[PDB]
Amino acid sequence: QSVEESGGRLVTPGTPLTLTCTVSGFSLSDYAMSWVRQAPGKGLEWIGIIYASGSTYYASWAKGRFTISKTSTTVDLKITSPTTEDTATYFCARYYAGSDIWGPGTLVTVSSASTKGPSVFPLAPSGTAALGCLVKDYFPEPVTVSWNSGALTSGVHTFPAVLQSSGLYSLSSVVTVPSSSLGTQTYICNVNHKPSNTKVDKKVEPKS
Amino acid sequence: ADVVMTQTPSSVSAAVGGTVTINCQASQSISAYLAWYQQKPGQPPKLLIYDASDLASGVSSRFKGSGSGTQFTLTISDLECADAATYYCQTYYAIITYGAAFGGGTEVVVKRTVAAPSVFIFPPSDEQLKSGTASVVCLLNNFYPREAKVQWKVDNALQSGNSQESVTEQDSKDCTYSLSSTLTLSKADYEKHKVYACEVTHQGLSSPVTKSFNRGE
Repeated sequence: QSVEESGGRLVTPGTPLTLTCTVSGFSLSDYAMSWVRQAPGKGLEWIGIIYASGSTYYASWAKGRFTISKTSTTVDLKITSPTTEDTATYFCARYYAGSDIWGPGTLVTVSSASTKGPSVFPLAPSGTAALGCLVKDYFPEPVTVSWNSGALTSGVHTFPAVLQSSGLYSLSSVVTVPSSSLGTQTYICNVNHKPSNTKVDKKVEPKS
Repeated sequence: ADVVMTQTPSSVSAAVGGTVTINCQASQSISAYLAWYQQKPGQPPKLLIYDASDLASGVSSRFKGSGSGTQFTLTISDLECADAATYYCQTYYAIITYGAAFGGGTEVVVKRTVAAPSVFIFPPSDEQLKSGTASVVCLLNNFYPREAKVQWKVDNALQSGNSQESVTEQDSKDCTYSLSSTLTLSKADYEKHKVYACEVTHQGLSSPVTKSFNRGE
């Protein structure tokens, strides 16, 4: 039994947006489902629930601002007239005794700003050495970073994004490795910014 | 009106092996219809406890729920670095009448011995300089506690207003933090100065550590 949210994207204020929760391994004729959201850095907020028999109930602030509906195997959340209060990760969750099955979430960004893909720059290494990638000037969130296609995980730190005063995000990802490996191993950061279709592999090496 | 769950404190701490206590107060009686969740950074919430005191399958009995009516507690014993997370309660009493609000959350901070950061400085890449901007990065790796002081100097002049810090959450194995401080200058300004220096002060360092480079060397 699992669920997965989709449809989170950048939208301009006032543009209705529908998110979808796909369910698997249980029936919506047997279980109620809720939608929950979480603004960056903030808490969980219960939006509403749709019971097996179809009745919907909303938090007091959600009434008239969201519509929950369902098909035989999906649950939708329509955000009637998005504002920046609606920039958040949205989750669907199965109700049984509390909410037991949750999806990974889908991210909604409400803004008039345009999508922009990042530039990726090396943080070049100077018995433990550090190296990294600077992922600069992108919009909206999110970006993911891996190292050596996921083969390098020990010692990796990918920092939370910062919103710069320009309105664009930045982050770095770093890793510490043995200094003796700089001459012999290859270190590549794999950067993905799905909103702009950007996927970059950057080899990071000592500067000559 | 919707039930309100008042969750306190906003953060709670104990050493590895210790115990913390997290409280929720419901605005009216919700009987035993209360759940507790753990949320690690980047992940969805995970159900720990339902019906106030029943463990979700697979969850460690280190997590104990108690209470009824209007007062509930989550007690986490034998604390581990992997317990560093935010925890939430939620009502599910009579949702059709009262909603299913979450409490505001409580962070858990897992305490450990002092660990000094390793410090590294990175000059801007030549590629970035083509943009007309230079980013200089100072990395503080794997330190505890969180408090750390980063000083930037350019040709021995103290800088402020042109840097931003980012910090990771506590590592799930070693309880440490890592931190980046990024100084942003125009290329034009970067090329007017020679010495770029990051000086770090931290409880684990007997005196401050400075990492520096000379532009062009």
